[PDB]
Amino acid sequence: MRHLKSGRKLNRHSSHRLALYRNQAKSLLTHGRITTTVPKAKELRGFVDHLIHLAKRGDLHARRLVLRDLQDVKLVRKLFDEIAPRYRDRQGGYTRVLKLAERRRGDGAPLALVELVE
Amino acid sequence: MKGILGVKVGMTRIFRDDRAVPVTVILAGPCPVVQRRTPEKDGYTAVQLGFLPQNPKRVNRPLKGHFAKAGVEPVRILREIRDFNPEGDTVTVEIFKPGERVDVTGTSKGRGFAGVMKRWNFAGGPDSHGAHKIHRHPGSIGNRKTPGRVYKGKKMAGHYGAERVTVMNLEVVDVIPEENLLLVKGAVPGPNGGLVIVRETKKA
Amino acid sequence: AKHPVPKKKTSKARRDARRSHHALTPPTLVPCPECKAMKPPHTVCPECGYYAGRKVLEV
Amino acid sequence: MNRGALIKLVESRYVRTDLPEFRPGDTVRVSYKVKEGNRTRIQDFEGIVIRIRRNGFNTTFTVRKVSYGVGVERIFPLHSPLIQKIDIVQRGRARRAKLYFIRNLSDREIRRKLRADRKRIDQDRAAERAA
Amino acid sequence: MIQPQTYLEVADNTGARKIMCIRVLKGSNAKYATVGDVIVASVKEAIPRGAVKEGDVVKAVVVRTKKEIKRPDGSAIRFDDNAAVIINNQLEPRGTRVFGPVARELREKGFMKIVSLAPEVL
RNA sequence: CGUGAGGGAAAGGUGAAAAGAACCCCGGGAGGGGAGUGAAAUAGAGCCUGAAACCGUGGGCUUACAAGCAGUCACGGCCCC
RNA sequence: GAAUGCCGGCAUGAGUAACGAUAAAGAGGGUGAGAAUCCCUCUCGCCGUAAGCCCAAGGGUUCCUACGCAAUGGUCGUCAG
RNA sequence: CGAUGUCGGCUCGUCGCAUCCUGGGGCUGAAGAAGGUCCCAAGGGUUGGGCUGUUCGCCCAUUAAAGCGGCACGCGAGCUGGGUUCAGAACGUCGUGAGACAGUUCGGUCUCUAUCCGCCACGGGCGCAGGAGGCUUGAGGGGGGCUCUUCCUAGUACGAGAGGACCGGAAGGGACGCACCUCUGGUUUCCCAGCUGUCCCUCCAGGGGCAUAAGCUGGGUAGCCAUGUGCGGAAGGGAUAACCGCUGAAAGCAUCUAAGCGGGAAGCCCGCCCCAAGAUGAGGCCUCCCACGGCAGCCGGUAAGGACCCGGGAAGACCACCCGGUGGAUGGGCCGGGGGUGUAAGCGCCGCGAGGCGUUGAGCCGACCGGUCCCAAUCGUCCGAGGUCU
Ligand SMILES: [Mg+2]
Ligand SMILES: [Mg+2]
Ligand SMILES: [Mg+2]
Ligand SMILES: [Mg+2]
Ligand SMILES: [Mg+2]
Ligand SMILES: [Mg+2]
Ligand SMILES: [Mg+2]
Ligand SMILES: [Mg+2]
Ligand SMILES: [Mg+2]
Ligand SMILES: [Mg+2]
Ligand SMILES: [Mg+2]
Ligand SMILES: [Mg+2]
Ligand SMILES: [Mg+2]
Ligand SMILES: [Mg+2]
Ligand SMILES: [Mg+2]
Ligand SMILES: [Mg+2]
Ligand SMILES: [Mg+2]
Ligand SMILES: [Mg+2]
Ligand SMILES: [Mg+2]
Ligand SMILES: [Mg+2]
Ligand SMILES: [Mg+2]
Ligand SMILES: [Mg+2]
Ligand SMILES: [Mg+2]
Ligand SMILES: [Mg+2]
Ligand SMILES: [Mg+2]
Ligand SMILES: [Mg+2]
Ligand SMILES: [Mg+2]
Ligand SMILES: [Mg+2]
Ligand SMILES: [Mg+2]
Ligand SMILES: [Mg+2]
Ligand SMILES: [Mg+2]
Ligand SMILES: [Mg+2]
Ligand SMILES: [Mg+2]
Ligand SMILES: [Mg+2]
Ligand SMILES: [Mg+2]
Ligand SMILES: [Mg+2]
Ligand SMILES: [Mg+2]
Ligand SMILES: [Mg+2]
Ligand SMILES: [Mg+2]
Ligand SMILES: [Mg+2]
Ligand SMILES: [Mg+2]
Ligand SMILES: [Mg+2]
Ligand SMILES: [Mg+2]
Ligand SMILES: [Mg+2]
Ligand SMILES: [Mg+2]
Ligand SMILES: [Mg+2]
Ligand SMILES: [Mg+2]
Ligand SMILES: [Mg+2]
Ligand SMILES: [Mg+2]
Ligand SMILES: [Mg+2]
Ligand SMILES: [Mg+2]
Ligand SMILES: [Mg+2]
Ligand SMILES: [Mg+2]
Ligand SMILES: [Mg+2]
Ligand SMILES: [Mg+2]
Ligand SMILES: [Mg+2]
Ligand SMILES: [Mg+2]
Ligand SMILES: [Mg+2]
Ligand SMILES: [Mg+2]
Ligand SMILES: [Mg+2]
Ligand SMILES: [Mg+2]
Ligand SMILES: [Mg+2]
Ligand SMILES: [Mg+2]
Ligand SMILES: [Mg+2]
Ligand SMILES: [Mg+2]
Ligand SMILES: [Mg+2]
Ligand SMILES: [Mg+2]
Ligand SMILES: [Mg+2]
Ligand SMILES: [Mg+2]
Ligand SMILES: [Mg+2]
Ligand SMILES: [Mg+2]
Ligand SMILES: [Mg+2]
Ligand SMILES: [Mg+2]
Ligand SMILES: [Mg+2]
Ligand SMILES: [Mg+2]
Ligand SMILES: [Mg+2]
Ligand SMILES: [Mg+2]
Ligand SMILES: [Mg+2]
Ligand SMILES: [Mg+2]
Ligand SMILES: [Mg+2]
Ligand SMILES: [Mg+2]
Ligand SMILES: [Mg+2]
Ligand SMILES: [Mg+2]
Ligand SMILES: [Mg+2]
Ligand SMILES: [Mg+2]
Ligand SMILES: [Mg+2]
Ligand SMILES: [Mg+2]
Ligand SMILES: [Mg+2]
Ligand SMILES: [Mg+2]
Ligand SMILES: [Mg+2]
Ligand SMILES: [Mg+2]
Ligand SMILES: [Mg+2]
Ligand SMILES: [Mg+2]
Ligand SMILES: [Mg+2]
Ligand SMILES: [Mg+2]
Ligand SMILES: [Mg+2]
Ligand SMILES: [Mg+2]
Ligand SMILES: [Mg+2]
Ligand SMILES: [Mg+2]
Ligand SMILES: [Mg+2]
Ligand SMILES: [Mg+2]
Ligand SMILES: [Mg+2]
Ligand SMILES: [Mg+2]
Ligand SMILES: [Mg+2]
Ligand SMILES: [Mg+2]
Ligand SMILES: [Mg+2]
Ligand SMILES: [Mg+2]
Ligand SMILES: [Mg+2]
Ligand SMILES: [Mg+2]
Ligand SMILES: [Mg+2]
Ligand SMILES: [Mg+2]
Ligand SMILES: [Mg+2]
Ligand SMILES: [Mg+2]
Ligand SMILES: [Mg+2]
Ligand SMILES: [Mg+2]
Ligand SMILES: [Mg+2]
Ligand SMILES: [Mg+2]
Ligand SMILES: [Mg+2]
Ligand SMILES: [Mg+2]
Ligand SMILES: [Mg+2]
Ligand SMILES: [Mg+2]
Ligand SMILES: [Mg+2]
Ligand SMILES: [Mg+2]
Ligand SMILES: [Mg+2]
Ligand SMILES: [Mg+2]
Ligand SMILES: [Mg+2]
Ligand SMILES: [Mg+2]
Ligand SMILES: [Mg+2]
Ligand SMILES: [Mg+2]
Ligand SMILES: [Mg+2]
Ligand SMILES: [Mg+2]
Ligand SMILES: [Mg+2]
Ligand SMILES: [Mg+2]
Ligand SMILES: [Mg+2]
Ligand SMILES: [Mg+2]
Ligand SMILES: [Mg+2]
Ligand SMILES: [Mg+2]
Ligand SMILES: [Mg+2]
Ligand SMILES: [Mg+2]
Ligand SMILES: [Mg+2]
Ligand SMILES: [Mg+2]
Ligand SMILES: [Mg+2]
Ligand SMILES: [Mg+2]
Ligand SMILES: [Mg+2]
Ligand SMILES: [Mg+2]
Ligand SMILES: [Mg+2]
Ligand SMILES: [Mg+2]
Ligand SMILES: [Mg+2]
Ligand SMILES: [Mg+2]
Ligand SMILES: [Mg+2]
Ligand SMILES: [Mg+2]
Ligand SMILES: [Mg+2]
Ligand SMILES: [Mg+2]
Ligand SMILES: [Mg+2]
Ligand SMILES: [Mg+2]
Ligand SMILES: [Mg+2]
Ligand SMILES: [Mg+2]
Ligand SMILES: [Mg+2]
Ligand SMILES: [Mg+2]
Ligand SMILES: [Mg+2]
Ligand SMILES: [Mg+2]
Ligand SMILES: [Mg+2]
Ligand SMILES: [Mg+2]
Ligand SMILES: [Mg+2]
Ligand SMILES: [Mg+2]
Ligand SMILES: [Mg+2]
Ligand SMILES: [Mg+2]
Ligand SMILES: [Mg+2]
Ligand SMILES: [Mg+2]
Ligand SMILES: [Mg+2]
Ligand SMILES: [Mg+2]
Ligand SMILES: [Mg+2]
Ligand SMILES: [Mg+2]
Ligand SMILES: [Mg+2]
Ligand SMILES: [Mg+2]
Ligand SMILES: [Mg+2]
Ligand SMILES: [Mg+2]
Ligand SMILES: [Mg+2]
Ligand SMILES: [Mg+2]
Ligand SMILES: [Mg+2]
Ligand SMILES: [Mg+2]
Ligand SMILES: [Mg+2]
Ligand SMILES: [Mg+2]
Ligand SMILES: [Mg+2]
Ligand SMILES: [Mg+2]
Ligand SMILES: [Mg+2]
Ligand SMILES: [Mg+2]
Ligand SMILES: [Mg+2]
Ligand SMILES: [Mg+2]
Ligand SMILES: [Mg+2]
Ligand SMILES: [Mg+2]
Ligand SMILES: [Mg+2]
Ligand SMILES: [Mg+2]
Ligand SMILES: [Mg+2]
Ligand SMILES: [Mg+2]
Ligand SMILES: [Mg+2]
Ligand SMILES: [Mg+2]
Ligand SMILES: [Mg+2]
Ligand SMILES: [Mg+2]
Ligand SMILES: [Mg+2]
Ligand SMILES: [Mg+2]
Ligand SMILES: [Mg+2]
Ligand SMILES: [Mg+2]
Ligand SMILES: [Mg+2]
Ligand SMILES: [Mg+2]
Ligand SMILES: [Mg+2]
Ligand SMILES: [Mg+2]
Ligand SMILES: [Mg+2]
Ligand SMILES: [Mg+2]
Ligand SMILES: [Mg+2]
Ligand SMILES: [Mg+2]
Ligand SMILES: [Mg+2]
Ligand SMILES: [Mg+2]
Ligand SMILES: [Mg+2]
Ligand SMILES: [Mg+2]
Ligand SMILES: [Mg+2]
Ligand SMILES: [Mg+2]
Ligand SMILES: [Mg+2]
Ligand SMILES: [Mg+2]
Ligand SMILES: [Mg+2]
Ligand SMILES: [Mg+2]
Ligand SMILES: [Mg+2]
Ligand SMILES: [Mg+2]
Ligand SMILES: [Mg+2]
Ligand SMILES: [Mg+2]
Ligand SMILES: [Mg+2]
Ligand SMILES: [Mg+2]
Ligand SMILES: [Mg+2]
Ligand SMILES: [Mg+2]
Ligand SMILES: [Zn+2]
Repeated sequence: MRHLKSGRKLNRHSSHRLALYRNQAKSLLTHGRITTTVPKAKELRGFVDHLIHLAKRGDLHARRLVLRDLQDVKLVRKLFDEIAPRYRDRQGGYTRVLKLAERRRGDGAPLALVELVE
Repeated sequence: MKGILGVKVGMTRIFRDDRAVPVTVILAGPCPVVQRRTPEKDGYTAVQLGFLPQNPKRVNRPLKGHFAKAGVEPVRILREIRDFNPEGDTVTVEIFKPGERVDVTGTSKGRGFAGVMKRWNFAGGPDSHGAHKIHRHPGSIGNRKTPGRVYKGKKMAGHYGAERVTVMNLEVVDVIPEENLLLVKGAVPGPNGGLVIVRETKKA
Repeated sequence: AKHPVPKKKTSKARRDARRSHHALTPPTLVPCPECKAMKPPHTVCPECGYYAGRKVLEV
Repeated sequence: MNRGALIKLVESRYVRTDLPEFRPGDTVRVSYKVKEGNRTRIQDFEGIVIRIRRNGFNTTFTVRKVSYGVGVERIFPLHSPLIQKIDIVQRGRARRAKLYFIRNLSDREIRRKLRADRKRIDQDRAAERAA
Repeated sequence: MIQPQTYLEVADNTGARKIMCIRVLKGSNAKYATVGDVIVASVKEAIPRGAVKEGDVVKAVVVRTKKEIKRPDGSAIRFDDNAAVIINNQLEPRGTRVFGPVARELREKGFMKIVSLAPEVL
């Protein structure tokens, strides 16, 4: 039974799953767009939206919060100065997932793109 | 034999004569009768009740013709109450008064593939003293060459729940007509949001 | 346990009957409204990179 | 439909607003209606609230006291009609929501661990200045 | 929730200090005694020259439990110890005094003497 | 294979002649399709003949209310000569 | 036609168990017919009285570089003992 | 004997009835209460513990009762492995001896993968003469079936007295079952906080990793839960068992019987709950589509519908089931509420300082209850009647 339980496990223990999301966020926020597996990509949306939303608030507190996950001061500088302002009037939905047509060869895994919205 | 269709909304308790009484709240009415079953026509007596309004765009043509014949708006669910023939063209919680006893039927929570300990309260095995990988196992399922087979109905692991269950003789603690609310004392099968049927109890 | 083992060789009939559920179902495909190529629905067109009537991907 | 609002709606007839606000660590006197023989009476239970369990109408709190050498804990529904009144006899400052730990403490240690909450005591005194 | 093997404090002056439940006297197979239930127990510790001594098989009523007891008003009560008062077959206390508070459930179950002798009834 | 003494296999055949398939075509290659050699190429080198188990493609009859050492005797249906 | 016969071939079990330490991965870029698996970069994790370094046995070219991917590699492979 | 693993326990049952209890009876050396003895009866029930490998048995505390047997002395491809029954060692004993006894004593390898039948669950196919979407009848199955205490009747009948009813009527329990999560109580692997050591970011401050697959600690929502809550056993009707009668011959009397008719069990049939038309005997009702082209048959495009694909779900191993797919609140984000944590950072002030105070119930913040088209369920495709005969 999994009744009303939220969140994927992704066959990772607690600290790996966390490090997975942080790392993907760094990669997403750096390149603005990445390719991953559909389930990982779906899970990324919420994690990154929260960070972006926090960047929109703009205060010192938000920056330190965001920094807990992102760790990279220059990246967070980019989040606050460049990324966050393009979403000033957009209420949620800062990311988007679109499924790719072709599966990965080695393991048949279905892929998706995750990108920051315009 | 009155009955009504409903949704299980949630549980609380109320206070009645300095007693905390646990209740399940049910949103029961209002139910339009969209077909009557008669002895001449169907061989028995019952009323087909409708419940929860549906977006017409989701209702296909044969179902639509069924509703229209009743002069009735499209509805999400059709269910019959056996041996019931309300005078009106609409059944509401008003058919019940506080103090009446009711039977409630719902779909129990699903446990999916359930073990012998969860499904049947088997004792399982020891957790030490040498017990070897059988902590939750059924143990023996039979005898030997006689009868050399396993009984039909043997209690074994398998799907458990998400099945029809009726709980009987529940006290109607309150009914709040302006909200189509029924308060029944105690526990009713299934999740909040679940579809239930409330009927006058068959126990005397 | 005590190492269960098949009592009899499975016959050609029974072996092949077990496989009556093994045939693949073909991939489900729709035409891409832009370039008319067949592709799975709800995926980005791999041939022209369009989805939802716009360019998404360098292809 | 909004199932939460329906429930809140059923609960509304029984909700109480006359009881004073308190926190875990406060010392409280609960005047509780009680049945014996052949009568009913009001019996005061005074002690430290070690727990407030919130679920709206269904929140409950737990008060602990020592009675004739024995620890006693009472659990009360915050909206019970059997509570005549609650009196704040002291404001304590705790640094956590559940004070289970005081079960293992001497009276002296408890007195050290839960010192008077001067901020909220002053507040009480600032109010209670009636017009 | 008292069962066989459970030690109880004795909340009287019979001379017993600790008793060990060996049966809950409530039908053929009751699993647990709560407040107001009677047990049979062995006396495991006793002060010198008391009315009861170590080794005696006595009856007692449970007056306090560490497991909280639920009441119809939706409240509950719980004590720091499991305690009993030693009784005779008339449900009368074998001692002259009872110590510490006792649960009000005792009254309704017909242990009037004990309830009145108690310093507090909660 | 065994420290060692010692143990101890499997594995033959294109064609008369290499004439052992230039060149083109799909393919990364393998492999194949043409062309070509040959009396013969399911003699094409994983090569004489090429059984049987075993695997597959196509066709005829047949099969989802039935109890079986699987056949046999009878009759009827369908297909073929 | 049987010798739990001998040699060889091929079935069944079965697309099943398993793919060899629960130290752990993610993304971007490149190469290429083909990339989860090769190279590069960033991020993450693990060892650190070692899971690092040096020597002796033993092994015997496994070293370095170029060109390769049929087989070997428990998958893949453009990589490699 | 080219192997049918042998005691005891545990687990899981199921059956017999020569019945331990509960239900119904007759006789009694049956006043009552309690018994004795036999008859009917297998529906349900038949406790926990000390000893010992034990089965058994004795004992302790209870109980309505603490039944006896069968199922390879039921059950080791289900577990155990204490007994016994390989190799070691020792005692008693026997034997000159090597060794021996079942006599005793300590120790001593119990095999990941289920093919067929069977069993528990779940689908795929085809069928149920048109094709469909719903709603149903219940043939036939399964489940369940226990019982005690107190009180009133009434301290009455009965009895010298102790004691103490039938029948009828209340209330409360024990164990068991099904469901549930409001309360009580758990868990709650990252929801919050505190803490140590180290390394790091960026020196301070503030943080991050690691110490477990949570470093440790204090808490903890939803969910899943029992120790928690509701509810169940019935009632009622019918036919009976032993047994009791009515009327009544054969047999002028008598006889429950030969004709006929009453009464009469926790047991039998029904009634309750669950499954159920593959019930091929394939049932019924409501509604939807239509007489389509070419050649009881074939090809083709359709209709009503359905599937595929996608967003999901207290549904779930896959499958199925159920909801939703821009005509949209399905998930994700965001917003409000709930809920947990328990007063963030930064700044100011007090202190030499560790710290303290204020801003501040602050900050953080899974799942719960809702709102909101910001993000994503784009766009589509493929199936699918033309209704045999008397
Ligand atoms: Mg689990
Ligand atoms: Mg969800
Ligand atoms: Mg999940
Ligand atoms: Mg997570
Ligand atoms: Mg998932
Ligand atoms: Mg995991
Ligand atoms: Mg995995
Ligand atoms: Mg984990
Ligand atoms: Mg980690
Ligand atoms: Mg860790
Ligand atoms: Mg979130
Ligand atoms: Mg997509
Ligand atoms: Mg796809
Ligand atoms: Mg690959
Ligand atoms: Mg009320
Ligand atoms: Mg239902
Ligand atoms: Mg489930
Ligand atoms: Mg189990
Ligand atoms: Mg269980
Ligand atoms: Mg169960
Ligand atoms: Mg057990
Ligand atoms: Mg054990
Ligand atoms: Mg257990
Ligand atoms: Mg073992
Ligand atoms: Mg184990
Ligand atoms: Mg087992
Ligand atoms: Mg056996
Ligand atoms: Mg048999
Ligand atoms: Mg199911
Ligand atoms: Mg629910
Ligand atoms: Mg085993
Ligand atoms: Mg075994
Ligand atoms: Mg096995
Ligand atoms: Mg094993
Ligand atoms: Mg095996
Ligand atoms: Mg076999
Ligand atoms: Mg065959
Ligand atoms: Mg075949
Ligand atoms: Mg088969
Ligand atoms: Mg191109
Ligand atoms: Mg709610
Ligand atoms: Mg409302
Ligand atoms: Mg008092
Ligand atoms: Mg105190
Ligand atoms: Mg009052
Ligand atoms: Mg005491
Ligand atoms: Mg002594
Ligand atoms: Mg050798
Ligand atoms: Mg050699
Ligand atoms: Mg040799
Ligand atoms: Mg030759
Ligand atoms: Mg030659
Ligand atoms: Mg020749
Ligand atoms: Mg080429
Ligand atoms: Mg080419
Ligand atoms: Mg070639
Ligand atoms: Mg070719
Ligand atoms: Mg060629
Ligand atoms: Mg030629
Ligand atoms: Mg010739
Ligand atoms: Mg020839
Ligand atoms: Mg030939
Ligand atoms: Mg030839
Ligand atoms: Mg020749
Ligand atoms: Mg040949
Ligand atoms: Mg050949
Ligand atoms: Mg064929
Ligand atoms: Mg038949
Ligand atoms: Mg047939
Ligand atoms: Mg025949
Ligand atoms: Mg014939
Ligand atoms: Mg022969
Ligand atoms: Mg053999
Ligand atoms: Mg052999
Ligand atoms: Mg053999
Ligand atoms: Mg052989
Ligand atoms: Mg042979
Ligand atoms: Mg051989
Ligand atoms: Mg062989
Ligand atoms: Mg074969
Ligand atoms: Mg094979
Ligand atoms: Mg498979
Ligand atoms: Mg298998
Ligand atoms: Mg498997
Ligand atoms: Mg596997
Ligand atoms: Mg392994
Ligand atoms: Mg591994
Ligand atoms: Mg992994
Ligand atoms: Mg790459
Ligand atoms: Mg690349
Ligand atoms: Mg690769
Ligand atoms: Mg590759
Ligand atoms: Mg590299
Ligand atoms: Mg480390
Ligand atoms: Mg070191
Ligand atoms: Mg050398
Ligand atoms: Mg070597
Ligand atoms: Mg070198
Ligand atoms: Mg080399
Ligand atoms: Mg090298
Ligand atoms: Mg190279
Ligand atoms: Mg290779
Ligand atoms: Mg290769
Ligand atoms: Mg290769
Ligand atoms: Mg080569
Ligand atoms: Mg290999
Ligand atoms: Mg390989
Ligand atoms: Mg290998
Ligand atoms: Mg290459
Ligand atoms: Mg290599
Ligand atoms: Mg033998
Ligand atoms: Mg054999
Ligand atoms: Mg044999
Ligand atoms: Mg054998
Ligand atoms: Mg055998
Ligand atoms: Mg038995
Ligand atoms: Mg009998
Ligand atoms: Mg009896
Ligand atoms: Mg009797
Ligand atoms: Mg009598
Ligand atoms: Mg007498
Ligand atoms: Mg008798
Ligand atoms: Mg008799
Ligand atoms: Mg019986
Ligand atoms: Mg039986
Ligand atoms: Mg029995
Ligand atoms: Mg016993
Ligand atoms: Mg002992
Ligand atoms: Mg024992
Ligand atoms: Mg014994
Ligand atoms: Mg022992
Ligand atoms: Mg014995
Ligand atoms: Mg004896
Ligand atoms: Mg008794
Ligand atoms: Mg008796
Ligand atoms: Mg037996
Ligand atoms: Mg025997
Ligand atoms: Mg024997
Ligand atoms: Mg046996
Ligand atoms: Mg036995
Ligand atoms: Mg056995
Ligand atoms: Mg075994
Ligand atoms: Mg055994
Ligand atoms: Mg066996
Ligand atoms: Mg076996
Ligand atoms: Mg077995
Ligand atoms: Mg066997
Ligand atoms: Mg054992
Ligand atoms: Mg042994
Ligand atoms: Mg022994
Ligand atoms: Mg023995
Ligand atoms: Mg032995
Ligand atoms: Mg032995
Ligand atoms: Mg032996
Ligand atoms: Mg030995
Ligand atoms: Mg010895
Ligand atoms: Mg001797
Ligand atoms: Mg001897
Ligand atoms: Mg001898
Ligand atoms: Mg001698
Ligand atoms: Mg001698
Ligand atoms: Mg001998
Ligand atoms: Mg011996
Ligand atoms: Mg000895
Ligand atoms: Mg040892
Ligand atoms: Mg031995
Ligand atoms: Mg074992
Ligand atoms: Mg084996
Ligand atoms: Mg297997
Ligand atoms: Mg099988
Ligand atoms: Mg078989
Ligand atoms: Mg089916
Ligand atoms: Mg199907
Ligand atoms: Mg039936
Ligand atoms: Mg049947
Ligand atoms: Mg009386
Ligand atoms: Mg008299
Ligand atoms: Mg009575
Ligand atoms: Mg009862
Ligand atoms: Mg809750
Ligand atoms: Mg709870
Ligand atoms: Mg609660
Ligand atoms: Mg709680
Ligand atoms: Mg966190
Ligand atoms: Mg640190
Ligand atoms: Mg640095
Ligand atoms: Mg530093
Ligand atoms: Mg610092
Ligand atoms: Mg590190
Ligand atoms: Mg670690
Ligand atoms: Mg941590
Ligand atoms: Mg806790
Ligand atoms: Mg914790
Ligand atoms: Mg919780
Ligand atoms: Mg319970
Ligand atoms: Mg009950
Ligand atoms: Mg007579
Ligand atoms: Mg007569
Ligand atoms: Mg007669
Ligand atoms: Mg009669
Ligand atoms: Mg009769
Ligand atoms: Mg009569
Ligand atoms: Mg009758
Ligand atoms: Mg009964
Ligand atoms: Mg049904
Ligand atoms: Mg049908
Ligand atoms: Mg049906
Ligand atoms: Mg039949
Ligand atoms: Mg039908
Ligand atoms: Mg019908
Ligand atoms: Mg359509
Ligand atoms: Mg799903
Ligand atoms: Mg449906
Ligand atoms: Mg749909
Ligand atoms: Mg659509
Ligand atoms: Mg649309
Ligand atoms: Mg939504
Ligand atoms: Mg939403
Ligand atoms: Mg929220
Ligand atoms: Mg809030
Ligand atoms: Mg709050
Ligand atoms: Mg502060
Ligand atoms: Mg602050
Ligand atoms: Mg200063
Ligand atoms: Mg200050
Ligand atoms: Mg909030
Ligand atoms: Mg809107
Ligand atoms: Mg949108
Ligand atoms: Mg399309
Ligand atoms: Zn395209």
